[PDB]
Amino acid sequence: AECSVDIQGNDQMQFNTNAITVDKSCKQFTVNLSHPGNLPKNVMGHNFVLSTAADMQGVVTDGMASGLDKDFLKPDDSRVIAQTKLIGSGEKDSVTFDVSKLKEGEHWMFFCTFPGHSALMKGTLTLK
Ligand SMILES: [Cu+]
Repeated sequence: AECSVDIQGNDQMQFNTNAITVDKSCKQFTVNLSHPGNLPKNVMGHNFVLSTAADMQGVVTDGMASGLDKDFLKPDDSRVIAQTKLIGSGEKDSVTFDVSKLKEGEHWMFFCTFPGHSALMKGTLTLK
């Protein structure tokens, strides 16, 4: 592939990767998220959520208060660069966003906002 990445989150509360790079040549970048586990999304749900390193704690916290039916995401949360839905076993979702949204010199994290998962399910995205 190119200007896309495949990410898996499993039954062990892990992303398969902790670091993503995006080609500064890309206008747009795609994240394809899957869940190769057997647990359902209300006990081991995963989403792919991207923000700067410094907004990460805020988005996680309010994502928790927004609740399962809202994908553990605050609706139209302005800190969120890109988000998928919350998925569980056997499910998938992709998200495409404008690379232009990565300003140069910022630092970005991706993570799951299912309560508790970010302690393990987090990783770095960087502009390549
Ligand atoms: Cu998760």
